[PDB]
Parts: sequence; C-alpha cells; structure tokens
Amino acid sequence: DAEIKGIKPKVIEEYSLSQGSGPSNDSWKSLMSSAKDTPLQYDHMNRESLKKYFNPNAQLIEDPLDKPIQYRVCEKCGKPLALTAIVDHLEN
Amino acid sequence: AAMSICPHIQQVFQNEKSKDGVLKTCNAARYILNHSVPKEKFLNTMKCGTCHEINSGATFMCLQCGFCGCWNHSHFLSHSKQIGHIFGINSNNGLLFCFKCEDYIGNIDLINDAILAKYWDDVCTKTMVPSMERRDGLSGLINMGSTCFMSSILQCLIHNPYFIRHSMSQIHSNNCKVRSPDKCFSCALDKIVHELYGALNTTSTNRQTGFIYLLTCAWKINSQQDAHEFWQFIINQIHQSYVLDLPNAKEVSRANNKQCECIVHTVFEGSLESSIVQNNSKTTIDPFLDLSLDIKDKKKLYECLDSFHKKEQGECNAIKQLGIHKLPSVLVLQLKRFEHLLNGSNRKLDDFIEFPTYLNMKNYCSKVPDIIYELIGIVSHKGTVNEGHYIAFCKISGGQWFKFNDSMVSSISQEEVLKEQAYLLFYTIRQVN
Amino acid sequence: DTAQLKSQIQQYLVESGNYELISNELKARLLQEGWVDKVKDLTKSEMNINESTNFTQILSTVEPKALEMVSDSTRETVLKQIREFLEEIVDTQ
Amino acid sequence: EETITIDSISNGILNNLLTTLIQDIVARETTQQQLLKTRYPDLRSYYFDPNGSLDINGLQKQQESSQYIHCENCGRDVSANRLAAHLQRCLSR
Ligand SMILES: [Zn+2]
Ligand SMILES: [Zn+2]
Ligand SMILES: [Zn+2]
Ligand SMILES: [Zn+2]
Ligand SMILES: [Zn+2]
Ligand SMILES: [Zn+2]
Ligand SMILES: [Zn+2]
Repeated sequence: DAEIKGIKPKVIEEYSLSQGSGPSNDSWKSLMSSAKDTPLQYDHMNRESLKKYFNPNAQLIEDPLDKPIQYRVCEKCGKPLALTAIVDHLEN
Repeated sequence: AAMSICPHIQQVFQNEKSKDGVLKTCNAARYILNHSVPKEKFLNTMKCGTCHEINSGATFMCLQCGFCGCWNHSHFLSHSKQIGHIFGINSNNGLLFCFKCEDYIGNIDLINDAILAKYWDDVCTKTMVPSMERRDGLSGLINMGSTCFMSSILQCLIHNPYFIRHSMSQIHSNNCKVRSPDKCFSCALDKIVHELYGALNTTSTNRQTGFIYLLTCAWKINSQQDAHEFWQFIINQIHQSYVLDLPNAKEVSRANNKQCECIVHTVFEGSLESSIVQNNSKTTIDPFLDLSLDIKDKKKLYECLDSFHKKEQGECNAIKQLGIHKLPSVLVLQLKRFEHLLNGSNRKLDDFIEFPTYLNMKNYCSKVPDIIYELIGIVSHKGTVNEGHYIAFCKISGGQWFKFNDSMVSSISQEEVLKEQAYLLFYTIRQVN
Repeated sequence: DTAQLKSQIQQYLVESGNYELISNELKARLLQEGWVDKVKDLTKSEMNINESTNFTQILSTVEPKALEMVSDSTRETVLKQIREFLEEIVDTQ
Repeated sequence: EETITIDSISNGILNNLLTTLIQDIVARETTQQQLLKTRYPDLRSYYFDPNGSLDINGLQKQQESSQYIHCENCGRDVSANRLAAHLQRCLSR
C-alpha cells in the first residue's frame, strides 16, 4: 500500500507537533497541583456520560471485581474493616 | 516461607525517613492517576521521556525523580541503571515495580495499603489480614424451612461490591439508634458480613447467627416465597433504617425533592422515561429499583429489553415509549416467571433466556455511548411457584463463579452458570464510554 | 525525517481527542467479546504452569498468546478506525 | 528498513494499545497471586467437581434434616430445617 511522506504540515502547525528528539525534562510530580484541583476521575467511565446517564449522587466503584475485597479484621471484636474505616474504628 | 520479598525495598525500608518518603511518593503518584483527566493522564503519565511514545507498553513513573519510562523499548530499565532509580509506578494501575527484581512488589501490605502509612503501626498491631477461609466471604446458609427465597438474595447482597463496602465501612454501625441485630435488619446484615468475612466469636451448623437474627427481625415486622419480593423488602429496610438514623429526616425530604443518599438509593435506583410521541408532548420520570421484564416467546435478554423499550399506540405527532432516563450503578433485572391466574392457580414459566456476561444498555436509554455492565449475580428458581427452590450464583474477583445451594457452596464453570434459568440478574457498571 | 513520526501522530490523536475514543472503543470490544477475562485466566494458568508470579517471566508467555486471542473482528475494526483517523493527517506518495 | 505506511503505523498504534492493556492485566494478576501466596503459604484452591457433587472443601452435602440449632428465646435445640417455623411460634411468647 501507500508509503507515508510525512504528516500534513498544516496539522504539524495546529498541534505544535515539531519537538525535540532528545530526552524530556517533564516531571510527573509537576502534576500535583492540577490533580488536587481535579475531581475524582475514572479510567473508563466517562465523566460527561456519567453526568448525563447516571445520577449525580451515584456511588461508583471502578472495576469492582478487579481484585478481592481489601480489608483487615479487628483483633478485638473480629469485624471486617474497610481500609478507610480502620483508624476510626481503633479510636471508638 | 517460600515466596520472598524484594530485598531492595526492604533495605530502603530500614531507614524511617526513606520509608515515609517512598510511601508519600506512592500515594502521590496514585493520587495523580485518580485525579487526571484522560488527555493529561496520557500526555503526562503514559508518555515515555525517551522515545516520547504514548502507551509503549506500561509506562512507569519513577519514585526518585520526575521521569516516566516505557516498557516496550526498555526505557525505564535504562533509567534505573544509568541513574540508580530502580522503583517505578505503572501509570495504568499504581503498582510499584522493581527493576532489579524485574518484578512487581505486590506482597507488602504497607505499600498495598499506603493510604494508612501514617497510622501503620497501630493498624498492624490492632488488625490482622483476613483468614484464608473467610477472605472471600464464602459460606452457605442452611434452609430453615422454605427460606431459600431469602438466602439466595442475601448471598447476592453479601457478594455485591457496593453493599460489602458499605457494611465494612461501618456506616450503619456508626449511626444506628437500635444497636441490636435481633431488632434491626441492617444490624442483622452487618452481622452476617461479620461472620462470613471476619470472626464473630473467640453443629453441624456454623455461621448462621446473623441469618437467624435476620429471621428474628423479619418476624418482628412480619408465604408467597417470592425471592424478588424479598429483594424489595430488604432494600426497603436498609433505606428505612438510613432515614431512621438521620437527625432531620423531615426537612431533608422537602430539601431535595424525594432524593436519598442511602446506599440503596445511590446504588440501585434509576429512572424510567415514559414518553408520549419531532418533540415529545409529555414526559413522566419514575424511579425504579429494578426492571421487571416479560419473557414470553423470547429467547434472549436483549429481546426482552427490546420489547420493554418498544414504541406502541396532539400538537406535532401519537406514540408511547418506555426508556431509561437514568441508570443505576447496579442494575437488577427480574425475568417475570410467576403467573397468578384469576382462578387462583399459579403457572411457572421455565423458558430459558440467554443473558450475557456483559450487558450493553446503550440501546435502551432515551448517539448514546457504550454503557457496559458486568454480570455478577444470578438467582435461579426450580419447581412450582410456591413449592420451589432458589439457588444463587455469584461471581467474585478473578472470574470464579460460585453456586450457593443452601449450606452447599460449590464452584461452577461460567459456561454452566450461563445455562441457568435466570430469575433475578445482578449487573454492576463496568465501562461507560 | 525519522522515527518520531509515530510519537508525533499519537500526540495528535491524544490532543484531538481521538486517542480516547480509540482506546475506549478497543476496551469496550475486548471486554464484551470475553477477551479481558480470557487473558486473566491465561495468566493464572501460566502462573500455575511455571510455578511463578514473577511478572517479567509471566508476561513473556502471556502476551504473545494474548495478542493472538484478539478476535479478527475487533482487530480489523479498530485498525480500520485508526487508519481513517490517520488518512486525515498524513500525506502519501 | 521497512517502508513505513499508514497500515504499519496503525498496527504500531494498535500494538501499543494492545500491549499496554495486556501488561496492565498481567500486572494486576501477578501482584494478587504473589500476595495470596506470601500471605497464605498453605493456600489451597477451592475444590471443583465436574460431577457437581462436592463443595469448595471437597465435601458432600451435609444433611440439614439431622442438624439442630439452639434457640436463645426458649433454650431448646431445634432441627435446623424447622427453625423458621419454630421462630414464628416461639417469638409469639
Ligand atoms: Zn473492633
Ligand atoms: Zn527488588
Ligand atoms: Zn520509550
Ligand atoms: Zn528517576
Ligand atoms: Zn442497626
Ligand atoms: Zn434511601
Ligand atoms: Zn424457641
């Protein structure tokens, strides 16, 4: 089939594609400020579709069966505790 | 003591300041992955600093510096040696990789539970990992006299990720005003979870105490033996208990017209749009907690939904249509199988209806994107409308399915599960495009 | 000019919003056709077979097999879509 | 060198998408099993019976007819398969 000459110059310009072939000086740590600003995101549950087709107050667990129920068991009373519940349970 | 721990993270973990720094960075990376919009996430956590490709295999976020390096061209490996940074986090899943071991560090609870780093010493001393036998919550409920219509439902509730999170989070226990499992349903259900996933104490029956408490609760509030009816009964009790534990139920109600923050109404509820006939003349929105479908002369669940969604039958048109206005996080379907005729006789419909492991709801919402649910629960009925038996089938992590036949819990192939005559189906939301 | 053609195109796909669509579409299909759960099984099976949970080792027996399990229909559909997007921004000789 | 085309770039894009997703799934699998195995060195799989007679511990259905539960409301041993009917009559008290 057809060999590629290059990407359309017009497209190169629109998207500022011309880059430096050398290593990036980017840092993933620089993202923290934007991350803190930004509401919880899902890998594959589109935020706008969620607003449209689901309830605003819906509970959402992404890939619930991804792995087992992550919990620990209180050695005092034996209750199974969600990670985010352990500290408060240890205080009551 | 066959399987070992990465000696490298262990070494670095001998210094406290180093331990806290690694955990802070892990939490940090994970936090960013959960609060980055798609484009940012691709361009900033899945873009290799060396070859600048997106998704050149997993891309790793380095612990010690800002670099991201890809797998497929070995560009993080190159980074680990030339700079001495051997720990990277996969930006698709937050797992920590060691490039000396060339393996993930997956068996250190502190790392797995990093969110608790600041409290780890308390956590470790006062709580223990689940026991091998209870880790998956698997345990049968004895049939105590035509109570499989209850036990089948409970099994599905107990293996529903949302309800399980809700119970283990202590939400209800922390606000309940009765505090008695022999009187409060929600307390009774909490106790079952406790028995099945933890340890309740310090023949031949075991782990039936919660279920017995629930029967006792049931009796205090007060036949047909319809599992669907008990589903509705129990989800209602959870809601009523939520409302009972509020300091201000009255005013919250008129606050936001008939809207509820309870586990039931934030997980299981959706709404149907009933439309009259190119605009729609009129529209009524009505909540549902499940969809009851007709199965007569149909062979597949999609055909049932298609039927339910059909146009039937003025200013600019008139035609009637039922569609979904809002979907729930967990979609529960009843396939109507019990006919109750006018002469007082009852007729059971044993028609097999094919149902898929993944259900796409896009065609039934009033272009709609793929909205894909995962089948995680089946309740099946065998026999007559009143003298029948219910069995539950549940899917847990890893894809294994389990059949709950009263006290017998057995494993079953997905292929065989799919051959079941489904009565209720539980689907959990998995992907929304 | 060089081997930056690929990265440059991906940068366009991402910025334009089309990489999301392709990624989501591919995932939707692979999930629906049973492939995701196939690969999980295959991985579990390979762990037992090799008596190992070492990622690198396990990946090397799963990946080739996993790539091959993609249905013709998904492969050629998402290829076609990726192709159409590029048809729009590359020149040919 | 091969002559790079829209097809080759496209396969390359699909392969990146495909390999990343496989490598994600496998990582989740290998970390989970490594955890289970370190956590429980005597870990045993759940029993599976093609005959469909044995439970996840390899045991036969226990006979519920011959089991009993001690009722706290009246202090009697009650046949398990009768606990529901008994409760209705006992809780009346
Ligand atoms: Zn406790
Ligand atoms: Zn290591
Ligand atoms: Zn690279
Ligand atoms: Zn580094
Ligand atoms: Zn309560
Ligand atoms: Zn409610
Ligand atoms: Zn009694």
